[PDB]
Amino acid sequence: SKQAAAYRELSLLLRRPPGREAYPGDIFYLHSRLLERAAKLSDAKGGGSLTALPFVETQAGDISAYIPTNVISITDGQIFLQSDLFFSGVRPAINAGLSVSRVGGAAQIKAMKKVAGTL
Amino acid sequence: SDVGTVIQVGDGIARAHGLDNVMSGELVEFANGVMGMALNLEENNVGIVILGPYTGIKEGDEVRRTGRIMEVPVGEALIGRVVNPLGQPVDGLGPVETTETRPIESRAPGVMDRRSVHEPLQTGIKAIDALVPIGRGQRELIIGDRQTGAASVAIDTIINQKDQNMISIYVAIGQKESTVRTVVETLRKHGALDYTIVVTASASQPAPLLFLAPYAGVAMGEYFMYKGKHVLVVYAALSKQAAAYRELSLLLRRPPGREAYPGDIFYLHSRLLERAAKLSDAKGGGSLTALPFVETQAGDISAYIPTNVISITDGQIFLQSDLFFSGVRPAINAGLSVSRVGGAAQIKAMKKVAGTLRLDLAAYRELEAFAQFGSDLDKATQAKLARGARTVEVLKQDLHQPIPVEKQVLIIYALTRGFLDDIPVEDVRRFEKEFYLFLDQNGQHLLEHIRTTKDLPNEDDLNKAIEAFKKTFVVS
Amino acid sequence: SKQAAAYRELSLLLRRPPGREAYPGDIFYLHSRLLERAAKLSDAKGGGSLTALPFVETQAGDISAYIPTNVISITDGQIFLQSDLFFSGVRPAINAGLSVSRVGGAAQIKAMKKVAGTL
Amino acid sequence: TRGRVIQVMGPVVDVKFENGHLPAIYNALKIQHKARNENEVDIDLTLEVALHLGDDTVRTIAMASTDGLIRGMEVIDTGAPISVPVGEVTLGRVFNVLGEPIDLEGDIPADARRDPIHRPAPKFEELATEVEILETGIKVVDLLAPYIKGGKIGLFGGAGVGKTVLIQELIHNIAQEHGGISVFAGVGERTREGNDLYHEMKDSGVISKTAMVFGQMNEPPGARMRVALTGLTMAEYFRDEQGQDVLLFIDNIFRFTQAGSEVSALLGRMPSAVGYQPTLATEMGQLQERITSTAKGSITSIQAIYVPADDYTDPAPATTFSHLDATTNLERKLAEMGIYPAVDPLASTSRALAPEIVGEEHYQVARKVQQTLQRYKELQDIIAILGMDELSDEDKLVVHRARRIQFFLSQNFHVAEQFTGQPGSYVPVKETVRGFKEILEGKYDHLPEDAFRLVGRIEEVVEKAKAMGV
Amino acid sequence: MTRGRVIQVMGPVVDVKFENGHLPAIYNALKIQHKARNENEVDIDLTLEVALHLGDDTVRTIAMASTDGLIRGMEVIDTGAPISVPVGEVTLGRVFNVLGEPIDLEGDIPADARRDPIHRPAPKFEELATEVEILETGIKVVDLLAPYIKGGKIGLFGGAGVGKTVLIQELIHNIAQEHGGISVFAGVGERTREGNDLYHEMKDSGVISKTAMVFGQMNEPPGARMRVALTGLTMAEYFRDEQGQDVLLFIDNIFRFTQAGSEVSALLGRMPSAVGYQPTLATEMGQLQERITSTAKGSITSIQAIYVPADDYTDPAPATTFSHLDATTNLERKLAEMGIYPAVDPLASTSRALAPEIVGEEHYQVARKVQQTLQRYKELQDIIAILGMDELSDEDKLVVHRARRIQFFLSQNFHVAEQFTGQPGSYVPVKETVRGFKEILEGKYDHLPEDAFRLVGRIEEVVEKAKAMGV
Amino acid sequence: EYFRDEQGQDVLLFIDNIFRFTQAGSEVSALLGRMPSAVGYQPTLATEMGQLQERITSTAKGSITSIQAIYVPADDYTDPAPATTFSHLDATTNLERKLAEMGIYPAVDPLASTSRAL
Amino acid sequence: LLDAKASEHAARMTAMKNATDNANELIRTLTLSYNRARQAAITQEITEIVAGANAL
Ligand SMILES: Nc1ncnc2c1ncn2[C@@H]1O[C@H](COP(=O)(O)OP(=O)(O)OP(=O)(O)O)[C@@H](O)[C@H]1O
Ligand SMILES: Nc1ncnc2c1ncn2[C@@H]1O[C@H](COP(=O)(O)OP(=O)(O)O)[C@@H](O)[C@H]1O
Ligand SMILES: [Mg+2]
Ligand SMILES: [Mg+2]
Repeated sequence: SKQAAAYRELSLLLRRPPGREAYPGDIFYLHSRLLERAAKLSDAKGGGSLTALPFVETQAGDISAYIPTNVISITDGQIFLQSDLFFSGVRPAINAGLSVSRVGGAAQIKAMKKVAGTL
Repeated sequence: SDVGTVIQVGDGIARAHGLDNVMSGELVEFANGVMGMALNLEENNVGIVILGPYTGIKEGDEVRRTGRIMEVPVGEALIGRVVNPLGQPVDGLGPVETTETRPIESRAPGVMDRRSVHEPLQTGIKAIDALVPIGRGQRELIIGDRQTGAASVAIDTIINQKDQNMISIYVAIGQKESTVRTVVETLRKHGALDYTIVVTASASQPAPLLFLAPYAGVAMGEYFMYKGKHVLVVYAALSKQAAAYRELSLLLRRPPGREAYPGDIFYLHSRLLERAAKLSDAKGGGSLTALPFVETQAGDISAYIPTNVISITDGQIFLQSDLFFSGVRPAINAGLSVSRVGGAAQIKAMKKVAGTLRLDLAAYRELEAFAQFGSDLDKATQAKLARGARTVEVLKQDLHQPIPVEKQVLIIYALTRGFLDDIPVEDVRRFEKEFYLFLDQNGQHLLEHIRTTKDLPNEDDLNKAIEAFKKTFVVS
Repeated sequence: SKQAAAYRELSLLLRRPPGREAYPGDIFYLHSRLLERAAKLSDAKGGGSLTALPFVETQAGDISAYIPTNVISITDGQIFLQSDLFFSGVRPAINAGLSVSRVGGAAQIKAMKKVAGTL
Repeated sequence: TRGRVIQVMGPVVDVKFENGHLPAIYNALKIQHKARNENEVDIDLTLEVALHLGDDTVRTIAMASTDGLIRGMEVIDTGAPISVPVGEVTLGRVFNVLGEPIDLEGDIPADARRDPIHRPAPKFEELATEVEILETGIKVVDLLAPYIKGGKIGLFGGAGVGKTVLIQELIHNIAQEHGGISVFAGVGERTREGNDLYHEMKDSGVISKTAMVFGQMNEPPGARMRVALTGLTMAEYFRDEQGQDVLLFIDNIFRFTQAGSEVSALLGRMPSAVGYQPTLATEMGQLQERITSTAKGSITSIQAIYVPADDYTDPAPATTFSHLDATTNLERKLAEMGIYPAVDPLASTSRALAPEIVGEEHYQVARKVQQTLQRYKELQDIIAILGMDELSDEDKLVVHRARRIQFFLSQNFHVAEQFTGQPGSYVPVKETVRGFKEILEGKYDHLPEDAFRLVGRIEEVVEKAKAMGV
Repeated sequence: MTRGRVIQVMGPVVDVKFENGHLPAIYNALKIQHKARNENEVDIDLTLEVALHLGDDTVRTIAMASTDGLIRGMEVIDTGAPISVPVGEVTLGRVFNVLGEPIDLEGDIPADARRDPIHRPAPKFEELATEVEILETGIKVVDLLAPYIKGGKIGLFGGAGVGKTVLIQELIHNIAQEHGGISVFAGVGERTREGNDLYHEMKDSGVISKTAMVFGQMNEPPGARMRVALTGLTMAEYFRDEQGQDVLLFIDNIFRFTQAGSEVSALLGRMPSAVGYQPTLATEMGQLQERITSTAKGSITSIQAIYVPADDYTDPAPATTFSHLDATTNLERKLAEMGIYPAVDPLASTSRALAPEIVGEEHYQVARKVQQTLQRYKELQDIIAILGMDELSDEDKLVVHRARRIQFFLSQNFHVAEQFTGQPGSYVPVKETVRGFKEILEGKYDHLPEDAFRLVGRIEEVVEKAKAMGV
Repeated sequence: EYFRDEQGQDVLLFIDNIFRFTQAGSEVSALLGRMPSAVGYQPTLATEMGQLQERITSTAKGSITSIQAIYVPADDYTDPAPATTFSHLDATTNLERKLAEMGIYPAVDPLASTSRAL
Repeated sequence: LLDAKASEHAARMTAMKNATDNANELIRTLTLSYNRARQAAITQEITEIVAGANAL
């Protein structure tokens, strides 16, 4: 989110026409370029890996803002942390309802899979 | 000189160097055989709008003068065709065979060239003909909500003109071409195609043609209106023409305004719609009535272009999706819809029967809202509530089922003279169906009297017929 | 606000950059220059004074326009009159809760300062 | 001398003058051109000078369409602004922005007195400053928005709320009585409405004392900019030379500013707030300040003002407010409830109600009506959930009268028969003030609320309840 | 000579100057093939598409790949024709990119195979076919309220993370095995992971064998995302107009196409329109969507997922696409969070297309009764929020009682959602869908707990699920 | 900074209305003709705030700690000026007129500060 | 009857507590949406103004 603000500042100084929330039209591409470069390589390409954990700061828990929706539409899931939960004493405050891992379930170990369902 | 050379081409626009004697608003033709129109006469170049495919036009090509202000063919041969905004057929039946043209830009009739709207245009829809009547020479906006019947209203109106000596021009602006073909096959079946002439500007066409289409339709219509005929023009997605004009202006580098629309955006539709009129007797008495159509997203009336069009026309018909899903079909909102000629566009019988209906129904909606909270009610207010519920029921109708004005007046007479007060509300639709059958069988003198004199039949005979039917009727 | 409109018209006709509502960048400084000339002089300077009362007409209660916000930030207080109070029979119709004076107390005689607090 | 056309961009035209004799600003220019061949058209066009550029060049605003103009056409400087005839010769006729009669009754003679459209406004010493009430015969106004003789009246409202019907009712009720001249100016509104009004005036006979000027929606922005000034000049002549009392009706003076904003970008200005021209207040004050009464005569001006989206903070209405002595603000909620004329009873400041004149009898009734209607607004959100049970004892006494006061403020108009199925009514202020005092005293709490709708005198409410079967 | 040189480079946009009288047409492809003749340069293999004639022998063009390493003065070659791609039976089982080059690693396509230009006009008014027949999908809410038209256009609108891709994959699973004709998938602006994952699901399916593919994803520059859709459309058009086949066409996001257009309109020197989009937004949407139609020779059924930038449906791209679609389904984050999948908002549904013929007697009465009940519940929800159900009228309490049941029974268990949840999916016929909603509307199941209705198929599964729950 | 770097001591800096600082920056940006950012603020809002705030720190030879009074433009805490400022706070202190009336001075109720610092 | 009157006043007390809490939550979320709309409107207007000036 701070990178996006910096890029927007750069674009307004080059006088490019702003759009929604004064961000340039290229803001989606800014993050798509970056986040498309993490991958799981096939055995022909060596089998290496690169996994990314980008952070985005919302304003009042609003998930429907422009930048948060862009990044949600780029990544494979999100972990949503709630400020009230953090203040009540639950500091690892993961809102279980809104947070999801779209590809991670197949990568749990079987021992964890066998007990996570009831939890 | 009377030639020029293209210096820039792109996005359906071109600049030319030369053309010294070109007029503002003239026709020009490229070497390709494609046409254009001179909009801007800069000091040393000319801004041209391309009326066809521009991928064949290159910088350095020559451009020729034609000496003709922007024009369009007009004549009895356009009837039964499907035609492009330039008068070129697209239906595939051969050349149209016209013999004269009209300017697409022309002056609207003056204050003294007109007459007051005084004669009705029947849509066959009870709610419209009774609450928001439309007269010959009037302009009415139909603004709907995609899933509500707004689109079908005008096609039903055009088909209902089959015996009234109208000529029709359907103008499809920015529409999908398979929908224009679906409209043409619907009209064909109706032989309504045989009057309907049809102008098409599908969405794959360049912006200039979508900007020209309504002007071509109105210019083809006024040919008949100034000869003394009566014309009905329907404009489809008139906001797509506004989008096309915004595209053209931004590409010619005219600075934008509110949103990104030019400052001329009101004047565009003002020119377009002020040409509809009822001519005076000294002018031949012809007429031309316009029915623009707008589709709304989520029922938003506060859209810029729709508000401009509302401000230009003689009234609007509003159809809401909440009304549509609650069971009111057509979903016409009575408080929001008005006609600015109303009354003068109704036959005498309709004026006598339904002169207060719209105000009554709006007051009833207000009372119905207030009574839900209100923990008590008395006799007069309950009577008003019952009459309002019966009115709402009487105004319901099915799609594609037109009703003659003489039958409409008799049913509304029954409603407003208290003859339905004892019928249960859930029985009024079937009462009306059987009442129409009984009229067919037994009240031909009444129907003929209304039809030939435009006035109510004898009151006592009418009451007798109604009471005989009531005797024959069976309640659920 | 009408003086501000006149200046905005002049600065647009001279082609200067536009600001929040097409106002120029020095519209705040215009009214600061104006309103800071109202002062209470010290005795070595003569003891004279000059107090200013800018007046503004609202269109429903909205004070969120740019110029009203500027003047609100520059002044020492504001007196609020509301049509809801005016029609309910309370005239002069001042909204004592929303109104404020920051000199208050120091600008009252002893007799008033004695009895106004309980009121 | 002679100039030439250089650029054509819709309504704006650039003309170059050769020998250093540039036309002054606001001068009229003529382009008269007979076709040289079959590849041209004949032109007879008028332009108004707006700006001076460098290199001996001028920007002008066309008063008609610009189709057909060619670069190089000759332009004649007439030496003065647009000038229009004044005097008796204007009475009973219909004109356009240029002073040309558009009725079919002939043409004005060439030698007749002809006055210019642009003029400075009257000075501080010569202004009239006294308030006499004007009776309209309309209950809500005469109670809650009294008009001033010789003042300025504004009728605000968004689209389709009843401004034109109300203007026509005001003409119907006041013009025949008036012992002076009437002037009407149609500015950017419907030619159908203009034709209707002209024929109604003709049938009545009032047209023999009336001058009408029309520039309607179908005109280019220059005409819509200058038609109001044409009408104003015709009215100023009668105020000044004849010392007459004048009624000036202007339909939608908003179109004047809208046309200015249409041309502004082509003239080359930077946009102001909400896309208007930077000179909106200046241009509006130029016109508004000339419409005023002096020691030599009076102009009673009634203007209809369009509010673009019922948004009263829009700059055009917001600037118009500072020029009006009284206002009426029309409400869409009432229009949708079927309460016509639909005047919002608060917003009017009742300003003429300015306590003295009304002050003893009428002011107490007017303020008690407004207090009752203010309380009912606050109640309406409470009313729904909690309120209809809890309010039912204390506050239902307020609601029961507020419903009836609000239905009785509506009326049936003479010119609204095609909408109401009824003939109209004319209510004198005494009867209005009497009736509202009765309703507030509770003399009519028993009659059904629907009887109060669309009537005149309170006796008519009693009769309607009788007919309903009370 | 028919060669030019680079004059300017500004991101995706390049300016090329040619000799007099040899300017290329407006959609011509251009080639830059540069060998790094010195260690302070790099070699280049880039293709451009012409966009504007700038004046003074100069052309402005859009690059199909990254322009990094271009130098003012490189030599540019005109191919004389628009971008042309292989067509025919040779494309079946293959994966391609925007230029028509295979990317599946099964070898090249012969140099002499037929290839068709990417740009062409739409079919004529006299060639179009206008007949409506329903396309059964097995999804209750669709087949009841939003039924798809064989040969028409379908639009799946939704915000971020709401279910567009899962819904499209359930449609691919329910339709594409049975379809018998040819099929084309076009991935525009979506995840490259999802293109890999889809290729292997298809491969195993031997549905790869007919159906396979073109891709240009979120990693690509704007030029490729502006044209992959046209490439896929060209390959579909060949099968429609040369073999008479009925063709399925899937587009995983068509909003990214207009987004790519607006990312270059600025650098092309065009004034911004509302919300910053290009001024030609509607024209470019229309020229593309008009070529996806059914003629007499064959038919194209197109299913298009449409992103709404924020959860905002008035955004210009979705709002302009609304005019081209024969059915629409709008997905809502509110339902997706209440736990209702597919999460379709039932009202919008192009409930126009549904109504008249097919449904019009039997199914129309059930579909309208469902929409009327959900409309009245939606009216009450405002007061239900403050005071609950304790202040409703006893007949307005029944509306809530049955609307909850109807709203839960509209949700379903998908085959493709098994990999999230061990529950296997269900296919439900239209007759059973109409049957079940009719009984619920009559009150046959008013006693069951509302939880029995969630994520089931036929109405019998509700009974069995409540019995399992212990009622 | 002179006293932090030369005398090697802990200093206190008070800034009455950081909002007025950001507002002046916006006015200057309009004067210089830059394109406005969201809600009308200058495109360099975050950079300017960061350049000011990043010079207040503790070094090996002293520190600066700053008490800053912050005006929320419309009682909207998501507005860009309050958001960019709150991005740098380590602590907070709120004063209550209720306690000032109860006679409890200092009149403090400073809750957010508990979570980070303490 | 004494039992019934006690129960009625407790029931009304709990209902009006819950109603007040729900209304307060609604107020909070409505203020959030209002502020979002206000910010978006300001941005749209300023962008239109500057774009017109730039095109000029
Ligand atoms: N019908 C369903 N049943 C179960 N889970 C579902 C269903 N639909 C969606 N989900 C879940 O919610 C998420 C929706 O993701 P999906 O890819 O369908 O969304 P999308 O709209 O295509 O998003 P994006 O724009 O980010 O590509 C997935 O993580 C999936 O686990
Ligand atoms: N006094 C009235 N009585 C009945 N109907 C009215 C009245 N005033 C307005 N209306 C209705 O409102 C419509 C629009 O009024 P109009 O005069 O066009 O207002 P505006 O000029 O503000 O658009 C009229 O056509 C009429 O149907
Ligand atoms: Mg009007
Ligand atoms: Mg997706």
